[PDB]
Amino acid sequence: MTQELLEFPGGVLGVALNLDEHSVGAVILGEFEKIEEGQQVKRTGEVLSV
Amino acid sequence: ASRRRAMKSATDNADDLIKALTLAANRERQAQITQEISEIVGGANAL
Amino acid sequence: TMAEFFRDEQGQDVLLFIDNIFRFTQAGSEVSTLLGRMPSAVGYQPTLADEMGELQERITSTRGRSITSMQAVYVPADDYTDPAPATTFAHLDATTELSRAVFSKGIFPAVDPLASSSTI
Amino acid sequence: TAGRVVRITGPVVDVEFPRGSVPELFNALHAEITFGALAKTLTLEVAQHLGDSLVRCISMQPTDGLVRGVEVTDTGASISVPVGDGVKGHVFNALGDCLDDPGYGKDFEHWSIHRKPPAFSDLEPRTEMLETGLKVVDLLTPYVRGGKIALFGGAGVGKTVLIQEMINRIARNFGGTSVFAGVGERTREGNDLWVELADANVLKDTALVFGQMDEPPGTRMRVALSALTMAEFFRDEQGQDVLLFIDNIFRFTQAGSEVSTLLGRMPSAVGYQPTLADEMGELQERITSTRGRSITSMQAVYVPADDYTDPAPATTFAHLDATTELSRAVFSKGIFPAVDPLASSSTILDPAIVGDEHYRVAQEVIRILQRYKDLQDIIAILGIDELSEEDKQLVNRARRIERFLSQNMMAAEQFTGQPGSTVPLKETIEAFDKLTKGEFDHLPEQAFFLIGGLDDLAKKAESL
Amino acid sequence: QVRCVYVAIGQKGTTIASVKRALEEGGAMEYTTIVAAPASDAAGFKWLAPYTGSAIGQHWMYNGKHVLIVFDDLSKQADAYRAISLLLRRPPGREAFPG
Amino acid sequence: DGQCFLESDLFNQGVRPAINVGVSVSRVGGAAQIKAMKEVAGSLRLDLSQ
Amino acid sequence: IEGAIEDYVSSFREEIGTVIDAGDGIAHVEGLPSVMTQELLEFPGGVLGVALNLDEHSVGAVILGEFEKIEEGQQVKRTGEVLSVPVGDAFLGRVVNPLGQPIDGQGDIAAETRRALELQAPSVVQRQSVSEPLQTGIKAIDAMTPIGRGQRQLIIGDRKTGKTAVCVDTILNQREAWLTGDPKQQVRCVYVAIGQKGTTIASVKRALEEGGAMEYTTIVAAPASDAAGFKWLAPYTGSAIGQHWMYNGKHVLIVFDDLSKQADAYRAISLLLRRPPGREAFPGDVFYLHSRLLERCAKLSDELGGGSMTGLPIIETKANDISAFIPTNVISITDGQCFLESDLFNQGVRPAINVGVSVSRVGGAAQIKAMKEVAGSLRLDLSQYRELEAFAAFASDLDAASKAQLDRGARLVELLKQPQYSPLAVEEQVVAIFLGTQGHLDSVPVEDVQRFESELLEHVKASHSDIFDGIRETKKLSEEAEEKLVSVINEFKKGFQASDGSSVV
Amino acid sequence: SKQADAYRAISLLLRRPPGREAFPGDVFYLHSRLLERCAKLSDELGGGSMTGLPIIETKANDISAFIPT
Ligand SMILES: Nc1ncnc2c1ncn2[C@@H]1O[C@H](COP(=O)(O)OP(=O)(O)OP(=O)(O)O)[C@@H](O)[C@H]1O
Ligand SMILES: Nc1ncnc2c1ncn2[C@@H]1O[C@H](COP(=O)(O)OP(=O)(O)OP(=O)(O)O)[C@@H](O)[C@H]1O
Ligand SMILES: [Mg+2]
Ligand SMILES: [Mg+2]
Repeated sequence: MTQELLEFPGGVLGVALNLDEHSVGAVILGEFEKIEEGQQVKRTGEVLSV
Repeated sequence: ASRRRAMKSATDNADDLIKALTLAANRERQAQITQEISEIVGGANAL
Repeated sequence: TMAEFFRDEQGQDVLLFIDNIFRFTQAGSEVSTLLGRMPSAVGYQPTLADEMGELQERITSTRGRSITSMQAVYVPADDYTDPAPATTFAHLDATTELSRAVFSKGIFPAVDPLASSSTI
Repeated sequence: TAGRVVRITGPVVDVEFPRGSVPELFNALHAEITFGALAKTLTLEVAQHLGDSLVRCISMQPTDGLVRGVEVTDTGASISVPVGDGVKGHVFNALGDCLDDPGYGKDFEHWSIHRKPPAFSDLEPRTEMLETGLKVVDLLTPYVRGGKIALFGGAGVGKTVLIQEMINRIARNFGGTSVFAGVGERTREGNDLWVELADANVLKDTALVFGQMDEPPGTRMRVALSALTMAEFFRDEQGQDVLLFIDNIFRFTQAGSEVSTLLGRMPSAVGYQPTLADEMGELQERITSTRGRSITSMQAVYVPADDYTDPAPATTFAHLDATTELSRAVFSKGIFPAVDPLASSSTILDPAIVGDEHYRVAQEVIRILQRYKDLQDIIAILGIDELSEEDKQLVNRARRIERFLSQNMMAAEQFTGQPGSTVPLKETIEAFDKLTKGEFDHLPEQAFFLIGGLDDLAKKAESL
Repeated sequence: QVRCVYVAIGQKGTTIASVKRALEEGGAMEYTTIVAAPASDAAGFKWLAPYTGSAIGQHWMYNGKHVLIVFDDLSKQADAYRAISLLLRRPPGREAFPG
Repeated sequence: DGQCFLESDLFNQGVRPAINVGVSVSRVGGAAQIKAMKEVAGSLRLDLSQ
Repeated sequence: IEGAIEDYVSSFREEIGTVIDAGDGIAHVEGLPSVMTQELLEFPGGVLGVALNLDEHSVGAVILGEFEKIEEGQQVKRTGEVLSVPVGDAFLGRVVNPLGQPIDGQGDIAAETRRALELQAPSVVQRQSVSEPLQTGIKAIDAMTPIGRGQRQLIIGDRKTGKTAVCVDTILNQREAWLTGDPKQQVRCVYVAIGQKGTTIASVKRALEEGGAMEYTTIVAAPASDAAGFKWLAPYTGSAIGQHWMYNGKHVLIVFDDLSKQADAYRAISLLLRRPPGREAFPGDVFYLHSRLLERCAKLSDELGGGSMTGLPIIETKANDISAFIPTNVISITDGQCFLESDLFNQGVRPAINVGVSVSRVGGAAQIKAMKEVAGSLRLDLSQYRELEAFAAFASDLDAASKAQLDRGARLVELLKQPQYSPLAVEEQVVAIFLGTQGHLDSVPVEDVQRFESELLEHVKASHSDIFDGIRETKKLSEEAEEKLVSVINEFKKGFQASDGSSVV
Repeated sequence: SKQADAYRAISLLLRRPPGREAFPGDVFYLHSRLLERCAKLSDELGGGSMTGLPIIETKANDISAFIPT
């Protein structure tokens, strides 16, 4: 979903800004030196909330 | 007699301000136009 | 090329007259931008010095024959630091001026001695 | 685990790896050059991924001599540097290899150069005032311990002389372990500094490491990180206060810009990196005095083309507390400590910290100088004749007081052939109060040019 | 009764500590809160903090209590957004800023 | 709805708040302040500017 | 399937490539499995190419010399040699193009090795202090801001001022040092001309021919009629030739005619490759380029041999504006500068040297002890004279208090003027400085002072020359020589006649 | 000026390379093709004539702009 929070294996959280045909762009919030190719991404089914 | 020389020196000193301001204005105009063209070409080529 | 042929075939000294130089650089910049290159240095072609030198290098005198030329250059926006006049003046020897006040005096040459000079 | 080189351009090198294993970010890689005349090994650092098991790396050495098909081996660790008690007293390169005595080391502790700043709960502000023999810095913008000092200025306006004078004063007055670094300095200056420190009998406790001009940008952007790592090691374990010196930080920024154009990222305003604030922030926040450790630093920063509008010093302006500025016009006037009194500002100056008299004196000096600057527009054409005497008195007072700020620091001993001077701040404030009273208008102006104290002032005035 | 919220963007931690000390001396720390986004953090927090502060204030505003909001810096957020947009390959605009 | 301009020249002149009354303005007007203040104080900005 | 790909990669009679692109002096060639960064590629037309880029399937290349000989379908053959220039001890007395081909036409040349154009540089531990004087024929520069061996000095000035005159004067002055056979006092000279008209090069070469000092001079020319490649490479070749004599124990002076033209050519080349621009279309590589070019010049340590190279860059600016990109960068990287402005030149004084801006960071070791002792406080006196002259229309304040100061300023201003093509030695110049400072010429009217000293000078050359030898040997001004010199001055000026025939008293 | 603006809009919409002030290179040529038609004729062809009075608008008393020059 647009602007939907996504979970990452290391415990960091991401946000999907724009949705392309076959790819999804995301921005990392916290520490981002532990991100590599081949990880697993899960959707939380919820929009950015505080 | 003392009065005359003051006006003479005043005009002589006033000319150089015109010269320096003209140089500064020309420099600023050139900088502005080159910045604008650089920005527009960079924007156009990115697509 | 025609003047060079005259000089190198007949041995006669020749004089060359050019009306303007600004239009030459203008046409150069236009043909540069139509080929889809990248502009630089206040909307000018990136290699103007190369063409200017290639044009001016065929004027010097050699082998006992001379090719003297005269040009009339136009300064834009009354700026003497513009790239085109700056590059043009690098190959200049003598400068001459004409005005109307000297003409109002009523003499033939109408040249101001206080505004002309030479490098020799 | 064997890699293959596929594409190279400039100092940036592409590489591919087998699908099974791909090293993480910031892992050193080793390559070799087989050419006979230019044989050399190269160390690479991971920058980013591109997919298809491709990696982009930045070369630590000039890339001339490389060829496709060269095997690449990894170490599975970040760049490491040696740390220990006996490090002080030797010169180092970017990689950490010694220069005076090759082969020395490889038995001390080894730490990486990628760390994190301390937590918020360990932060604490400090307000311990530090004084220096100079009168201009102490009267207007006093220095504070545990913070940061900035020396903004143009090109060729004598920053190095001031740095040398200040470090000499601190080294003579105070001890403790000291660390000197540098980016974008001339080798002649480095040799002169080495000779001077050898003469001064103080180089034993001063750590030295620096890059120079002729180096690929990687060393220029990593020597500072190595220096901070060594300084942090001296700060934490020993529990000792440390002096830190860094010269010409602006060059660092420039280096980054270059590699950005090589990586292919979209340019920003005035052809800079898309991100520059984050790097500056993570570099600056590494320096911070904890409760049990006091660190005092001093950064000299360059200004390009004498234009303050560039983001390079503008971004740095937000991470400083004590700032001094240099101007071209003041230098052209003739006074050598060409410090702008109007533009300079500090954060420690306050009636809560300092007595009321100093505050009042500073305020009055600022007011007089500002009024003179305002009148400068009118005076520049007609002169003093058009103005009234009620402003003539202020003009004369401003001229004399501004001329009084000149001084002859000892760092010019090799230029002016005269000894230095020292002035306690009590004498300074007393003399400035006397001058602001207006009694000293009788004496000629040229007496105050390059004077040490009020006694020397009177002696010079009466001797002429 | 007035409840206030302080938001800081792109400032040194020691400045935030000094502001906290001033508030503590003033004694207002009973009825105030601080949201901190130091410059050492990534671009996401700098871009996101003001919306969090606004939502926090809005929750009390709906309940009928008066709320005061103070933003420290706002150009830093624009710079962070520009950096994010340029990194995301979006086309630029005037003064390299997103449209 | 309103802005305040602060100049360094005024700050060094001697005005500690250093607000420029010539340009600073508030769109809401005198309705916000108490009635006694508007009775005692009124049209002072015009006097300062003139 | 991985093994097949590995064997395909490892499998790789002479390699041949084909041309696919052209235009504006850029080529794209592919098909060379064995690649090499910055290798010289021989095109079938006799022209040369340099590989500044490398891709997966093809490689780009810049071209040198004539570039219209490029057509698609041509075959190109690689050469394993890295870019280099032949270097030898027979190069002196010749004129060559950047690639080393003799262009003068005198004959053929032979070399011994081929040093690379890009190598390492001396470190901090391999250097030494500056303690050797580099004498110059111009007395103004040696009296105001001295120059020593191994120290880079900058010359910045507007057009039509005469920097090449100063360089030619220095080259001529080096002949006296060349005359003796001492290796320690030996000095070689390298001149590099960039983007210059052919007539100027011919004129300077003929001037040197009149000077007769080609036995130690090497000239490299990159005329403006050539392409961008020579205009970008020539200074590097000059630096390599200089460094070859660096690393053998010889003193070298190198002169660059211009550096703005090289920067402009590099900007054109960079913009032709679609790289994003920066300030005034200048990429971020300009500072790196100039730093790499200028950092190679430094005095070596004692153990290695103690060679030295002194560099003379020349920079021109428009409308005397120091605030600019390239001038600021170059003045930042180098140390010391000399300023030449059009105002004094137009007024009438030929050597146009300002006194309030030209400051050199050189130490006092450059000047001889005698020179330091005889001359002192000149710059401050000239600055205060330039401050006082602005009030020459108001004599009601001076009133016989600074009249002697104005007289001294006038005499000193008239003394420092120098003619054309007149190199000067240390002996007569220190004598002239002493005579000017001591104020003996206060009586002589300004309209003739010059000729007077010249006569005096040659008279001292006709009379006893023991004082010259004495102050040449001990490098100091002995007192008895001072009384002898003042006595000679008195005797000469008693019998000396002025322009109007009034004897000085 | 309006004609030049319309031509610039068409050229930009047709995806052609731009130049200084977002103007196509050939724009100058355009004017040379239009304003040069009018000229005096000789008596051989009848001696016709044509006179043109183009009008240009400038802003802020500025003459150094592209089209005015
Ligand atoms: N107090 C002083 N007395 C005499 N000369 C001085 C004084 N301060 C500076 N100078 C002169 O000014 C120059 C300063 O040189 P220095 O190497 O310090 O320059 P810098 O401005 O720090 O360098 P950069 O251009 O690399 O930033 C020298 O020529 C020095 O002699
Ligand atoms: N001592 C001197 N006496 C007389 N004329 C002099 C003297 N020194 C220089 N000149 C004059 O200066 C010029 C020599 O300099 P030159 O023509 O090479 O120009 P430049 O200032 O070096 O610049 P550029 O390379 O742009 O021509 C000649 O016009 C020469 O007459
Ligand atoms: Mg410096
Ligand atoms: Mg010349």
